[PDB]
Parts: sequence; structure tokens; C-alpha cells
Amino acid sequence: GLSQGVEPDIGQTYFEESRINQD
Repeated sequence: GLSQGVEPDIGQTYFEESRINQD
């Protein structure tokens, strides 16, 4: 989530940006 670039963030806020994928 949040905003960072890409790889995934399925969690945190979104699906795709915060490439470490937090809760």
C-alpha cells in the first residue's frame, strides 16, 4: 500500500506499490 513504486503490497493500503507487502 501507501506509495513506493511497485512489486506488491496486497495489504497495508492497496495491492501493488509498497514492494515488501506489509499487513
